[PDB]
Amino acid sequence: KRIQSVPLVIGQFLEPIDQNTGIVSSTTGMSYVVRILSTLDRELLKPSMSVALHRHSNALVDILPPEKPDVTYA
Amino acid sequence: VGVNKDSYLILDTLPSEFDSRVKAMEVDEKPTETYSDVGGLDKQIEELVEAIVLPMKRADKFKDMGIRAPKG
Amino acid sequence: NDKVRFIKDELRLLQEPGSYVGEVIKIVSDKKVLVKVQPEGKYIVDVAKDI
Amino acid sequence: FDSEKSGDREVQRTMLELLNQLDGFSSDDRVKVLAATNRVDVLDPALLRSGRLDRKIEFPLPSEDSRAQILQ
Amino acid sequence: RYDDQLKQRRQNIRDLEKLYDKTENDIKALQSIGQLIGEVMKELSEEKYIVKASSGPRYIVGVRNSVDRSKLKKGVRVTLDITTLTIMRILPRETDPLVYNMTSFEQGEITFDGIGGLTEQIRELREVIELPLKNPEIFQRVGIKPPKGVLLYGPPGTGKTLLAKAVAATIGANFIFSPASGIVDKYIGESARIIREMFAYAKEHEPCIIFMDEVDAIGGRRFSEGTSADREIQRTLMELLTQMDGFDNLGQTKIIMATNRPDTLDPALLRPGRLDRKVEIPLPNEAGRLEIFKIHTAKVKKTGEFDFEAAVKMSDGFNGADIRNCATEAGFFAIRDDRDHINPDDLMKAVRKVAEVKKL
Ligand SMILES: Nc1ncnc2c1ncn2[C@@H]1O[C@H](COP(=O)(O)OP(=O)(O)O)[C@@H](O)[C@H]1O
Repeated sequence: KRIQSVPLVIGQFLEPIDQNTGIVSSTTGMSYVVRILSTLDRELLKPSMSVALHRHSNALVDILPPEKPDVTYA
Repeated sequence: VGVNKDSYLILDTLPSEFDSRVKAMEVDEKPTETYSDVGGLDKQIEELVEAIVLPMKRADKFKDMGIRAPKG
Repeated sequence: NDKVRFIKDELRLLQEPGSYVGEVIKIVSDKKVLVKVQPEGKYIVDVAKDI
Repeated sequence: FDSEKSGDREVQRTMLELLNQLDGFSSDDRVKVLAATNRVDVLDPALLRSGRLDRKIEFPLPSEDSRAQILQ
Repeated sequence: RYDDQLKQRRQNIRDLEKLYDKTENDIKALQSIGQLIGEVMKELSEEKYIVKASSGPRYIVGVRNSVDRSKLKKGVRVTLDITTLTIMRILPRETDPLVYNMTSFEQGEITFDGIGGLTEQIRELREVIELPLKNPEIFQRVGIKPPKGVLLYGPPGTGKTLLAKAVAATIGANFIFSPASGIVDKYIGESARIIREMFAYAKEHEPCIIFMDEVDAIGGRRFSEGTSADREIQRTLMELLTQMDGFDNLGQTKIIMATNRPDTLDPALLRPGRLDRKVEIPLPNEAGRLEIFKIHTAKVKKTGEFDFEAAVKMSDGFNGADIRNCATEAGFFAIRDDRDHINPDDLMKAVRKVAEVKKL
């Protein structure tokens, strides 16, 4: 749970290859293979979601998720 | 200004050193073509030089009036 | 015991480095191939025991 | 040429410097710029705005009297 | 004798205490190595924020003890270290006085505006804009909602930048103005930060008027292809709209915009209720041009005459801003004849070239 703390680095999931390994094309520019950790969902990742990585390893850590009409029939 | 490589801090000013691909465009007087070598266009050259050498030399006729002068 | 093995194995190697991705152009004679890293240039390489 | 691409921006951004260079100095310091072209139905009127490049020359074709000078 | 040899020393020493403290100052700074600059997307907890550097990436970080977590919100500019990436200090007021500048004397309540050309406009904007600012507690109880914004369209070459500068200065309103060029010329992908600062600064100096020309530049692609490369040309419209909706339209901030091609405008917004009142504008007429030529030409040593009347009747098909040129179209002939007090002969043949200048 320690490394899951700061200072992380962002990325962008692309696709899996195994029960415990996926890939990323981060914002830094390049593409890296990387292993997800357990204690973590899987159901919520396959698209180009948003993610968070561990800097030096370039590992993976945890997930992160996120006009006004005013009228009425009277 | 100058600045360190690792701890970016101002260290020493320095001039504006121009590029070789600009100094090159400075020119000799290799041109040798007098206004007698050109035909017609007594006007256009007459109109031109009333924007160039007189402001280079005789701008007082402008500056005494101080009119909104031309640039190019 | 085999519980604490895993997490102590897993945590050992999230400290592990990254791993790049690339594509093959051809194969040099043996124990030698070439790759282009899909954003960037070429890198002849070696291979491992298994492949 | 509206875009966000590299090649479309770096071009025009030069022009954006040229303007600020024209409108940076005054008619006291004694530069005098000019220019040339084969076309006027193609270029941006911001250069033609009052102050930057105002005086113009409509170089015509030559009248028949001028034809006599040029050949001689 | 042996007193002066010492009296130069008390001067000597103090002339070093100055010297020392400097050379001891600088080393006190060199250890304080540099930092890195970013900007925020959103917020997650006092222990974890998000940032966006000035060299790409979108890091996640923490934060130091001292700085108030209150002031840290979206839009802010930020600074932090290089290794740990922990935010410490803030710098607001992204100054750019080449962009905008105030006119406090425009809060004079008796200011001069006497150039020519146009009267019913300056007469009506006084109606459009005065009352919602001075005592607007009536627009509510009567029932209506006043106009959040305005638009001033017309042909080019008309000198309206000075107009809106003027009439907000006689009324006694704090006027500020920034083109929509440098915000997208100097600032490619760091623009909309300036927008919101341009309002907050404008807020706490309430009341105040806005003016901003070349407004047709925000469009860019206008989502011409929906690619993620024109985010600047897209969002720069977004932050404009979200902010002007935030006024509540109470009567201590109003807005003006302008261009030549309203048919080229971006009615994705600014049409329906934001720039509600659209106002065209005219060109001069048989006497306005003497109302105009009485301005520029009056300010130079001519001979003194009234060929203006017989002149402008020869003039026709004539835009507005070509008149700073028309005088100086003649000034370039007075000096040729080596003169001081010009004659109308330069003016009678002044336009004779200028009419062909309109060709191209
Ligand atoms: N009604 C007017 N009175 C005085 N000068 C004018 C008038 N209309 C245009 N001008 C001249 O035109 C120039 C301003 O035009 P400009 O502000 O560029 O128009 P726009 O803002 O529509 O581009 C000034 O040099 C000014 O002297």
